[PDB]
Amino acid sequence: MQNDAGEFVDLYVPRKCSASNRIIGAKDHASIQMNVVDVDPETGRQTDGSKTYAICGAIRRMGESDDSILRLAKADGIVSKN
Amino acid sequence: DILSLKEDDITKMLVATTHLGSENVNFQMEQYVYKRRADGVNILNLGKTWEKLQLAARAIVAIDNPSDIFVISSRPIGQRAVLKFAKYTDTTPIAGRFTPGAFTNQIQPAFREPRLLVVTDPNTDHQPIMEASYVNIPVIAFTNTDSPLRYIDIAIPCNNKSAHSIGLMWWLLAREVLRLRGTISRSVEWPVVVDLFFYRDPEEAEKEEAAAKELLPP
Amino acid sequence: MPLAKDLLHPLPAEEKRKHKLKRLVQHPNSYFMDVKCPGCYRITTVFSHAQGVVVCAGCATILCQPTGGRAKLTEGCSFRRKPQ
Amino acid sequence: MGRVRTKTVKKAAKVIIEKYYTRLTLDFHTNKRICEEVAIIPTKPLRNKIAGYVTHLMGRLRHSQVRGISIKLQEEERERRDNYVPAVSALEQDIIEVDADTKEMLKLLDFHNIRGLQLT
Amino acid sequence: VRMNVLADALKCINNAEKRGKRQVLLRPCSKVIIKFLTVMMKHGYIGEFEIVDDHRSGKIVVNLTGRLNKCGVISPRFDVPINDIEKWTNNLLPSRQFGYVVLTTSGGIMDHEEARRKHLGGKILGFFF
Amino acid sequence: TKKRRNGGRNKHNRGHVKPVRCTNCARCVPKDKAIKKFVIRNIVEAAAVRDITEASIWDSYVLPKLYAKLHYCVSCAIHSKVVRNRSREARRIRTPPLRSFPKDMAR
Amino acid sequence: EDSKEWVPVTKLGRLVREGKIKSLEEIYLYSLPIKEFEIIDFFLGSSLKDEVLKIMPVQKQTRAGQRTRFKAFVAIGDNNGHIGLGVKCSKEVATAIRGAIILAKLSVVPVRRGYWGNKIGKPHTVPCKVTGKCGSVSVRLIPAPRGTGIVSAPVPKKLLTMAGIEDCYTSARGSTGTLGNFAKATYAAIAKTYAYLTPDLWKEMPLGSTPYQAYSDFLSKPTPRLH
RNA sequence: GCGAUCAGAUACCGCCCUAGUUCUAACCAUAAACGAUGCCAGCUAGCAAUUGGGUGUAGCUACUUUUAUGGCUCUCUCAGUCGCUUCCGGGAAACCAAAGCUUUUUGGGCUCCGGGGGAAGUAUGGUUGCAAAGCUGAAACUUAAAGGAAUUGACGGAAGGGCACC
Repeated sequence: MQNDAGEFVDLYVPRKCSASNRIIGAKDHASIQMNVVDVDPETGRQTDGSKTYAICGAIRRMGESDDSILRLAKADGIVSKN
Repeated sequence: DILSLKEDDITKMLVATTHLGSENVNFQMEQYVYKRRADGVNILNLGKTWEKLQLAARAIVAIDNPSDIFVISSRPIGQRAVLKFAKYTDTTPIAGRFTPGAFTNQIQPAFREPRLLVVTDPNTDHQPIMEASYVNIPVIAFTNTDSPLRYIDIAIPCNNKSAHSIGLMWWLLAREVLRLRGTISRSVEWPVVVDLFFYRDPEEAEKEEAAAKELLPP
Repeated sequence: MPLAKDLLHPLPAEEKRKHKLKRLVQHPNSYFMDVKCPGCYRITTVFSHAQGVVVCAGCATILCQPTGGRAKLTEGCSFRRKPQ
Repeated sequence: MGRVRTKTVKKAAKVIIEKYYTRLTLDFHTNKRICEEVAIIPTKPLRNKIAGYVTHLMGRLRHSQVRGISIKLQEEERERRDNYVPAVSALEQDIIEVDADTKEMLKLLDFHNIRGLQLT
Repeated sequence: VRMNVLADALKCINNAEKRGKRQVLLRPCSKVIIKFLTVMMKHGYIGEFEIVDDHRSGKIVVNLTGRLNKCGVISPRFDVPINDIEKWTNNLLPSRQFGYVVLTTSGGIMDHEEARRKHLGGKILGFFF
Repeated sequence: TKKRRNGGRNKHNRGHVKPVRCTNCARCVPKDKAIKKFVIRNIVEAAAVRDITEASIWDSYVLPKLYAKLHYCVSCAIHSKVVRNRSREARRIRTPPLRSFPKDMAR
Repeated sequence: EDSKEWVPVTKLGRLVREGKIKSLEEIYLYSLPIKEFEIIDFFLGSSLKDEVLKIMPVQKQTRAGQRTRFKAFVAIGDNNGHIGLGVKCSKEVATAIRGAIILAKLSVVPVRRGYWGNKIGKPHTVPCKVTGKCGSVSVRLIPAPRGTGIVSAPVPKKLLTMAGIEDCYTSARGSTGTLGNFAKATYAAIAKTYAYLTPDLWKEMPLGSTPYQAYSDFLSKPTPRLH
């Protein structure tokens, strides 16, 4: 949100939905982020590095939010034949 | 790689009658149902149930304080299971009558700040889900095909008609969480046998002396 | 999902369930058959939603009597569910 | 004859039980003497009533855990109490019982043969 | 029946994006609609559109990014004599920077930005922001 | 304001239905708008059943019953307390509720 | 102007005093539900100016009947990018105003400033035409060229100066005597400026790890720290 | 016209009963002619009813040696009228799956009607009518409110519980 001599003013750039490309609007407290943890290839042995997805209240209240995770996760490809 | 389905585990699911689904499908859960049986029962994709248990179980962790993950059941069939979730993984308990506002009251002594909820039945547990969405709290739930998936990120379709399904699925999350940053390590099964998470029952109750002295007779 | 497409490649099972006009390209469930009445070598291609009270080549035998969805092909008649 | 004891009596009785449960018996006379020492109750008929409602609450606590007054030894007892049922058996042969449609699913999903009968 | 077909499709698009739904079935898709829809593509407002050959009048499936607040259609197509271009852009467009007003101009169905470069005014089809 | 979504009673797609004359006022009300209650009673009423059965020859008998389906105007019904002034919430609520069973039908 | 050694019910509250957050902007990004007035008091709330718009009385019958009750209508704002507004019901004038300030701080909403198209001298205004409705009154924001300084009605002028929106035209609808609804409609208008998907916002990012998760270990533990 | 009731009853109430109800050949054109909601098209939500048709019924029953046929359920789908609960929008709310998409002073097409309350559906003229009336339909002048909503109280010869030898 740049001004005259290319410094970035206003105050913030919102977290956009990984499924709807929609703005998390700051008092939309009906909003989930899910952090699914990555696994150290072979089996279990969980090591950090979340694959993290943001989903708006609008998806959640249409009762579809579970399903958005399924497509996102398969896109990252831990889940197969969803 | 062995994180795939596990044949040994799928037999337990089969015995625990997880595949049963509420007759009336509801549009938002049509993806979770493979086939309909004759005599109005839905077959729930057992293969999807596993992968959804695993995603949910992964979701619990990288919330670094595992204690500030609040495990929830009004249903009596999950009460014993929700309590025992707390025993293995730190996960602090909300059993039965959730006192509303447990999330939205600073003044209440039931002032909980979860970074995750795991919930048994969203139809009877509507209140902590409504309350969750006032406080940006992630909600994972156990789901009938007749689930209001409203305010649920990730659904695990159990059968929730009760019996062994609520128990076995609840254990499976806790099991998976203990393989994954719990230090059980190298995902070879369980010395702790799955019937711990079940409601003890019968309401009115047989008073049977624990310490397995097989009741002969007077 | 409420972002839940893929109607360009519309999934097999669902399309089947709907209706004859509710397809992306609305295509007839109105097929073709060939009717053999065994006293006659003659095949005449008659429809299951018939549109004719169909007399075979010379013989006014019958063949089919219409009911307002699918015409009932009557009694001892054998048919190939194919454009010959 | 009539009555259940007012909030000042009952509230006092709930608060003391939470903290003091260990050192509160089914016996009234000791419950009377603990209440005056631990708590500044100005008058004797009120003190006896508070202490007496504690006696009542304690009597029901003994007769299987009483709601709302968890000392949290009670929760710790549940951990101990946890009884396992053994043998937890899939019964006869496997037990096999297939609902036919789930057998079609089983073979597809699993190379694991696992005995099925299309079963009465 | 459907006197202006244009508006019926673009309303469908609005209603769809109000669910959040990435796809719509449009009926009975005109040339004016095809040209309306190609104009959308250029500014990235919608994803890919596909016109199926029914031997009837053509239906369209829309793929939607969701970048679009709302899309409105002007009927009656008010004669713009070049200096009402300025008035029409101010009223219904949210900003002077952004949002295209859509015309039927002599040389094609074009945005007011494109129309100004060519200096060809027109009759007004639409508004997209 | 339309308090009632049904207007009076359930007229959707008919609007005008032949009226039946109310057994209490003899009025006129269309058949959708009657409060109707099914009067099921024995002819021999309560105490007398002991007395008649002994007096009457027959091995047991098993009493004939009276049926009279009475039709009420709204005005009639509420005076005789058939329908008691419900709910802005509870007018909407259908349900019933008896508890016991054996339906009232006195005077 | 506290004094208050604030003690943190919320984990969010902990972050504030430990200086691990330092910009309510982070709270807005991750959409964290500010239950504590306390949080707001530290970050901002030092140079938040509180204005009491309306003191207008209301009446209610304690049974047989007559009693009276107080309304206070409050707006709070930086001049830089913040407005929160709260209306409360109480027994007294003092309690009404204090409580209305308190409610007002919790609600604090970020304000989107854009440009004519000339990105010179820091975004003075609001970027687009953003409209919000509360009970039939809809105050409608139109972006107006510099030195128009703020064109509205006397109470919305205050509300928009609390934000620090330099220049706007506004049109407001309805029963123009019903003041409270006019204030509430503007609150919705200013709040919705983020709700427009403008073409600047179109490309997501990698977004954010949440301070809730990241600093988590510190926010569940131990002190009640001095100094 | 009668009997009670009631100051009055002229009424409710009780009796006798006229025109009228009915039918036929004509009028009239109006009603809460109401679902207070114009019509035609598309689109935007679950469930179970509900009317009708159709696709499958290796479902039950009816029968001929079983069938073939028929009805209902079960499954699936249109088009109908609605309901329930939620809006995923609107609204001032009550409510409304339409009273939604009514924009951010806009959205398919088209009609009709309202633009303070009364005077007044009257006057006036024209029209239609046998007539009664009906349509079209002012103003003078009057007046700061008027209407709808929900809220809480108060009040009932509206409804259910309790509580006390005032």
